[PDB]
Amino acid sequence: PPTRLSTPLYSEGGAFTVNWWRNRYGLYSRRQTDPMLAEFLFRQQVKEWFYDVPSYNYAALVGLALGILVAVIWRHFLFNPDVYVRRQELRKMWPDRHRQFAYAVPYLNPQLKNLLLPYKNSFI
Amino acid sequence: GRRLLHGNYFTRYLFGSLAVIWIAEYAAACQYGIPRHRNPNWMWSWWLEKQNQIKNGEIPANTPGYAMVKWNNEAEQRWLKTLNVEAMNEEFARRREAYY
Amino acid sequence: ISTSETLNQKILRWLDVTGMLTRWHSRREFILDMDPYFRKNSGMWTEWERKTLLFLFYCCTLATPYSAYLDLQELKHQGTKPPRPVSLESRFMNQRRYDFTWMHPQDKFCSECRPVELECKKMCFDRYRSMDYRMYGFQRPRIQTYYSFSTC
Amino acid sequence: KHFFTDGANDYVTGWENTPPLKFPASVMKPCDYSMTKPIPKHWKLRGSGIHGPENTDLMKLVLWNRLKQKRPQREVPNINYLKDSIRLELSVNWWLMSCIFLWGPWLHWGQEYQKVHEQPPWAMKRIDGLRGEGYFTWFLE
Amino acid sequence: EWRVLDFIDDELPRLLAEKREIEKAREQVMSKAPGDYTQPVFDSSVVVPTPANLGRNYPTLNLPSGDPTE
Amino acid sequence: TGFWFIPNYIWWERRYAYQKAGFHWEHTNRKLQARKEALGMDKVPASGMDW
Amino acid sequence: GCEAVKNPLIGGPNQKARGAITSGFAGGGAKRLGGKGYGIMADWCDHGYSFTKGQAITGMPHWPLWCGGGVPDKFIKIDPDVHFNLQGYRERIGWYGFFTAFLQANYHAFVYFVRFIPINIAIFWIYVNERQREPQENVMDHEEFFRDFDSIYLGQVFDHHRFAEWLARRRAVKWGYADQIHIPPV
Amino acid sequence: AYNGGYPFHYVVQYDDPNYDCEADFEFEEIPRDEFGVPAHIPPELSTQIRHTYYVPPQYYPFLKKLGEDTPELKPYTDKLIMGDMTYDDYEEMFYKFA
Amino acid sequence: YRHWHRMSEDDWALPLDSMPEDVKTLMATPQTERGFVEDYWYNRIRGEATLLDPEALPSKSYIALARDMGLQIVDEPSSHMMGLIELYEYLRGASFVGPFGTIENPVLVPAVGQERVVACTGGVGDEEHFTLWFRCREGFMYRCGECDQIFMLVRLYYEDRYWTQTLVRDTFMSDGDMFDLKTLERVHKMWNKDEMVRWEVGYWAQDYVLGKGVLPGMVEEHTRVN
Amino acid sequence: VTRYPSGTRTIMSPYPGGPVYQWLRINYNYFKRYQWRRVGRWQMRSWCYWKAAFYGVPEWNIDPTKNQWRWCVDPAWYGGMRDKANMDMYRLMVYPFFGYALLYLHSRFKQNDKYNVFAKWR
Amino acid sequence: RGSVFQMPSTPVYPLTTTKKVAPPTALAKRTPEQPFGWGSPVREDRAWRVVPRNFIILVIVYLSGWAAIKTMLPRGGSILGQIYGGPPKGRLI
Ligand SMILES: CCCCCCCC/C=C/CCCCCCCC(=O)OC[C@H](COP(=O)(O)OCCN)OC(=O)CCCCCCC/C=C/CCCCCCCC
Ligand SMILES: CCCCCCCC/C=C/CCCCCCCC(=O)OC[C@H](COP(=O)(O)OCCN)OC(=O)CCCCCCC/C=C/CCCCCCCC
Ligand SMILES: [Zn+2]
Repeated sequence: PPTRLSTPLYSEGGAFTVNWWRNRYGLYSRRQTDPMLAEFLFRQQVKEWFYDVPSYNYAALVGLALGILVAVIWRHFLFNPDVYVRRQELRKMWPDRHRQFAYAVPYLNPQLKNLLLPYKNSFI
Repeated sequence: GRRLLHGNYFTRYLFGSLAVIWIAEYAAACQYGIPRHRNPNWMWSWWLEKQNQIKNGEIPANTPGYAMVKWNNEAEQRWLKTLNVEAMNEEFARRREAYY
Repeated sequence: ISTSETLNQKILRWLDVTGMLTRWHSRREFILDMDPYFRKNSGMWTEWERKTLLFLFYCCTLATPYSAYLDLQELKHQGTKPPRPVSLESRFMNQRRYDFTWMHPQDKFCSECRPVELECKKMCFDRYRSMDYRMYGFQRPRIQTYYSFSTC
Repeated sequence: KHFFTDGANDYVTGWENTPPLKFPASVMKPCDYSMTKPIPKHWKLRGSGIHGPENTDLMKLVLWNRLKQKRPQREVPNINYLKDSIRLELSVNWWLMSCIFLWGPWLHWGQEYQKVHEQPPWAMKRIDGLRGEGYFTWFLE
Repeated sequence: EWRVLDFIDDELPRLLAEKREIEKAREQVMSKAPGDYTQPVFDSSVVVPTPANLGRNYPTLNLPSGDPTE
Repeated sequence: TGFWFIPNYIWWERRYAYQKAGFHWEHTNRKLQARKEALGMDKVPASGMDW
Repeated sequence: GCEAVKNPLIGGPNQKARGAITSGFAGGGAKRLGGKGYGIMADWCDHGYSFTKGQAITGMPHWPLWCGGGVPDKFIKIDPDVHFNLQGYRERIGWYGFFTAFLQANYHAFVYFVRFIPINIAIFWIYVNERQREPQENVMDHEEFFRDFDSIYLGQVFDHHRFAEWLARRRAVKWGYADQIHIPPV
Repeated sequence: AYNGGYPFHYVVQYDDPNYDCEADFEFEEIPRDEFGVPAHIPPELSTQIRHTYYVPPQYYPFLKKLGEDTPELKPYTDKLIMGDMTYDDYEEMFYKFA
Repeated sequence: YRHWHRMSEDDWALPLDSMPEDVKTLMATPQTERGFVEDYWYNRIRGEATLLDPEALPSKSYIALARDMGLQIVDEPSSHMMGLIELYEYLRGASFVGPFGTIENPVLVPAVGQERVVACTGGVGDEEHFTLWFRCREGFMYRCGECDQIFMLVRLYYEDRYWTQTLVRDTFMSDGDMFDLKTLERVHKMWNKDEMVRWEVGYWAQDYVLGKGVLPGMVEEHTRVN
Repeated sequence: VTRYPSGTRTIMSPYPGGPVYQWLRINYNYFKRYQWRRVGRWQMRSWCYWKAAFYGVPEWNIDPTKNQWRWCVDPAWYGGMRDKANMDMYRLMVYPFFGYALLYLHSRFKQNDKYNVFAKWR
Repeated sequence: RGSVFQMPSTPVYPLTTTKKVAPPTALAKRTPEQPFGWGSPVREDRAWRVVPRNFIILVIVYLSGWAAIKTMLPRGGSILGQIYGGPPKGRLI
C-alpha cells in the first residue's frame, strides 16, 4: 500500500477493480471535494478494508452462504413438485395433474439422500 | 457526469434475467424427463368419451353432464325435474332459422 | 374551397387551428405564448430542448382522447355487465365468524350483507324503510338516471 | 439525471471538484500538488502547511465555485447530455406509443377471435366440454 | 449592440463615424510611448455611451403591425 | 378531569341505554306499530308523507 | 386591548406604541399593483392574482433564499422587536384576538384544504350518483345460465344495445316495476 | 458543467422602460440576455456569436497604465483596448491574478 | 466553500432601495461607525464615482485608487488574520490533514474560544494509530502520549472580539480624505443628462443629497403601492 | 417583414384562412390567454402552499445582524402571537381530552361486566 | 422594485410633465416613530376582521344546518337518507 499520492495504484480491467471502485466511492460523498483530498480518503478506505487480511474470510462466507441460498431457491422453483408457477395443472383437478406428478419420484431421490442414509448406524 | 450502474442496466437485468430463467427451466425439464406437451383439457377418461359421443351425435346436443351420470346430487335432481333437452334443441333451431 | 394554397398547406393550416404547428416551427411564437413571468427564462432554452418538450407534450395530449375512448368503453361495459351464474357455496366459500360491521361499528347497518354487496343492501334498506327508517339509494331505475352508461 | 449525488449530479450547490478544462493551467488547474519536488532543507515553514485555502489551487477552486454562479449566457451542453437528461421521459413516451399501436391492435384481434371461437387465437381449442375463454398467456400454462 | 442593431437603418452613418473614431483612439493610445497617459484626440460626440453622447431613447419595436385577417 | 368526564358520561349512558333497546330501525319500528295501533290502520303512510 | 387590535392596520407608524402587529403580510415596494416587489407578500386577503378582476394584486414572491434576498428597510412591515416580545400578549389582544390569532395561524392548513377538497368532492359525486341507481343483476340462476350460455355470455359483444335493453327488462321484472316503466325500443 | 449549463443567476433586459413581468399579461414583449441577444435567437446560435466588451475611449489611457505597471497584465489590457476581450478572456484575467 | 449553499442575489449587489436616504451623513461617517449596509453603499458610491471619471484614473495612485473602491492594502498582520479566518471557515466542512507536528512547527488548531476538541491519528502508514481525542486548551503545548505529535491552539482573538473580515478592515484600514460631494455631483452630470441615466446609483444618491424627490422621475420612482 | 399579433396568424399557409377558421384561431388564442389562464394564475399566486408557510414570518433584513431571531427563536414560533396562540389553544384541550379518554375506559369496563365482580357472587 | 438583475435595455428616467402632488410616502424618511416601512403606504388589515367573522358564519351555518336536518327531517341512516331515502309516494308501510 503506497503512502505517497504520486505513486499510482494498480488496477485490473473489469467491473470490480481499483479504478471501478474509485469512480463510485465518492458519488455520495461530501468529503471528497478536491483531487488531493479525494485520493487521500479513497486510499484510506482501500487500505483499511481491502488490505485487511481477516476481512477476506468474511468475503468467502458471504459468497458461500449466498450461493447456497440462490440455488435452494432456484431448485424449489425448477424441481419441487409442489411449487407451481405455470397454471395448466392448477386449472385441473388433482387426479389429472400428470405433468406435475412427473417431478415427484425424481425429486424424492436426491443424491445426498442416497449417499447419507446408510450412515444411520452411527446414531442408532 | 459519472456513471454508477451498467449503461443499459434496466433492459440488461430485466431481459437477461428472463432469459436465464427460461433457459434454466428447459435444462431442468430435460434432466427430469418431464413431458413438455401442453394439454388444455381435463383427463377424466369417461367424461371425454361422453363428449365424443355428443360430437358423434350419439348423445343429443346440449344434454347436461348430470343427465348422464349414475349418481346425482340433490341440486342436480332439482335440475332434472325442469330439464327438457328436446325443447332446448328446438329453440336453438328456431333461432337459426330467424337469423338466416 | 380556397385555391390560394396547396392541399398540403390547407391540411396543415387546419391542424394549426390552435397554433400548435406554428409554435413548433417558430421560436418567437412559442416564447410569446408563455406568460411574461416564464418568458424571462426562455432565452436559455436550446432548440433541442424546446422541440423535445413540445413533442412530449403533444404526444401526451394527443393520446388523452384515446385513453378517454378506452375509458368510456370500459364504463359502458361495466354499465351493462352480463349476469353470471349464482355461486354454489363450496367447501371453503362464504365462511363467516362474525357479522359485517367494520363500516358502521355503532349503527351496524346491513350486518348480514358484505361491504359492497349492492343487491343484499337494497333488500336490507327496503326492510329498514318498511320499518320507518330512511336509507339512501337503490330506488331509481338505471335507465332513468344520468351517467348510468346503461342506456340503449 | 434525476437523483442528486454530491460527487457527480450535484445540482443543489453546483460544486465541482476541478476547474473547467477551458482554462489554461497558468490561469487555473486542478488542485494536485502530489508531484511537488522535495523541499530544500534551508527553506522554513511559514504557513500552517495544512491542506486548505493557503494553497493557490484550492483557493481558486473555492473562488470559482462561487463566482461561476453568475454567467452572461448558458453553457450549451452537447446533444448527448440533453438526451441523457430526459432518457426516461422519452423512453416512457415510446412505451406509450407501443402500447397504443402494437399491444392495442393484437389485443383487439384476440378478443374478436375469442368471440367467435370461444378461446383466443393463440390457445389450444379444448375438447373437455368446459365453457369460457380460458387462459390468455399460453406460455405460462 | 443588439439594441442599436434594431435601428441600424437610421444609425448607420453614425456607426461608421463611430468605428473610425474608436480606431483612431486605439491607434493613438497604443502607439504612445510608455508612461504617456494623455487622453486620445477623437470626436466623442459620435461614440456611445460617452459623456458627449449618452445615447438615444430607443422605442420598443415589439408591436404587431399586421392585420391577421388579410 | 372529573368536570369534563361528566358531560361525556351523561352522553354515553343515554347512548348505551338506547343501543341496548335495539337498532335505530327497531326504534322507529316500535313507533310505527304504535301509530298503526292508535289509528287502527294496518298500513299507514311513512313518516313525513301524507295518505 | 391594544390600539392595534382596536384599529387593525398594515405597516403604519408607531407600531411599537400600538403594541402589536396584527398583519402577517410581509414585504411590499412594488411600483404598481401586481408588480415586482420585495418580500413574500402573503396574506388571507388582498394578495396574489384576483380571479374576478383578472388582475394581479401582488407580484410573485421574493424569497429570502438564494433566488432573492433581504427586504429594504423602507418596506419592512413586521418589525421583529414588536413581532416578538410576547410578554402579556393575551392581555393586549383579548379573547377575540386570541381566537383570531389561532385562526390566522392555520393559513397554511387552510391553503391546503382549499386545494385538496375539490377533487374529493368529485370522487364523492361518483359514489352518490351510482348509489341512487338500482343495483345491476350481478348473478342469475346457475342452471338457467348454462342452458343459455352463449346468448348470455356473448350477447353483449355481438349486440350491446339489445343486450342493454334485455338487461333493463330483467331489472324491471326483478324489482317489480315493469308495468310502471316504458322501456324504450331498440 | 453545473445545472445543465443554466447559470444560477443571470441578467435579463426589457425594451419597454415600464415593463413588469409580474404585473403585465401582454404577449408581445421579448426579453433579452445580458449581451442584449433577443430571447427568440436560441443559445446554441448566440453563444457562437462573438461578443466583446467596449469601454469608452477615455478609459484607454488608464488601461494602458495598468499594462505597463504589470507586464503580465498587459496582454489582457491590450485585448480590452482593442475590443477583443470576451467574457472568457476576462475570466482568465481575473483568476490569473488571484 | 463546499459547505456553503448557493449565492444569493444580494451576494452580488444590493437593491438601490436599500441605499440610506441621508447620503450627506453617510459619506461623512467614519468607517468604524458604518454598518454593513452603510458600508456597502459608502464604498459603492465613492468607488463608482472615481471609476466613472476616466480622465482622473491614470493620475491616481494605486494606494488612492484602492481606498476609493474600499479595498484594503494587504500587509503581514492583516494577511495573517485573514488567512487564519479562511482556514477556520474551511475546516468547518472539510477534513483536517497536514504535516506531522513537531516542537518547531506544532499542528495549528484554530479556535474562537479557549478550547477545541482534537484527535491525533499519528503519522503516515504504520505510524498511524487509533484516534486519541483530547481537549486542546490555550496556553499549553500538547504532546500526544502515543506518537509524541505536538499540538498547539491558535485563538482568533483581538481586543475583546474574535477575528472577522469586518474587524480586520476596521483595525488596519485608515480613512482618507473626506469624500467631497462635489465629485458626486460632477460625475452625476457626466453620465446622467436629458433623461438618460448611465449612473443610476449616482442619480439616486444625488437626489437624496438634494432632499429626495428633486430630480426628474424620482418622485415616481419612490412612489410604491404596497 | 410584417409582424402580426402573436397567435393570430398561421405560418403554415400563405392563405390566412376562411371566416370560420379565423374566428376559431383568434378566439382560442383569447380564451387561453385571457380566460382559461385566469384559473392557473389564481391558483399559482393566491393559493401557493409555499407562500403560506412564510405567512407571518418577519421580513429578512438586508443587514445580516438584524435576523438573529432565526436562531434565537425556534422555528415553531416564528409566527409570534399566531404561533403561540395555536399552541395555547391545543393546551386548553388537555383536560377535555382526559375526561373523554377516561369515559372510553369506563365504557369498556362497564360493557365487560367488570363492575359486577362483587354483585355476581353476592 | 424587483431583482437587481432585471433592468431596462435603455436606461431612461421619464421627465414627467404631470403636476400631480407627491404621495406622502414618496418623500418620507426613516423616523424614530417609524423605524421600518416608511416608504410603503399604510393600509387597512382586513384579514384581522374578515377571517374571524367568516369562520364564525361558516361554523354557524354548518352546525345549524346539521342540527336542522337531523331534527326537522324523518329519522334515517345518513343525511342523504333523511332527504331522498323515504319510500315511494303512495307506498304505505
Ligand atoms: C419485458 C418483456 C416481457 C416479459 C413478459 C414476462 C411475463 C411472465 C413473467 C412471469 C414471472 C417471471 C418468471 C417467468 C418464468 C417463465 C418460465 C416458467 O414458466 O417457469 C416455470 C418454472 C417452474 O414451473 P412449473 O413447471 O409450474 O413447476 C414445476 C415444479 N417446480 O418457474 C420458474 O422457473 C419461474 C419462477 C422463478 C423465477 C426466478 C428464478 C428462480 C430463482 C430465484 C432466486 C432468487 C434469489 C436471488 C437470485 C439472485 C441472482 C442469482
Ligand atoms: C409497397 C409496400 C406497401 C406496404 C403496405 C403496408 C400496410 C400495413 C397496414 C397495417 C394496418 C394495421 C391496422 C391495425 C388496425 C387495428 C385496429 C384496432 O384494433 O382498433 C381498436 C384498437 C383498440 O381496440 P379496443 O376495442 O380497445 O380492444 C383492444 C383493447 N381491449 O385500437 C388500436 O389498437 C389503436 C391503434 C390502431 C393502429 C392502426 C395501425 C395502422 C397501420 C398502417 C400502416 C400502413 C403502412 C403503409 C406502408 C406503405 C409503404 C409503401
Ligand atoms: Zn498521536
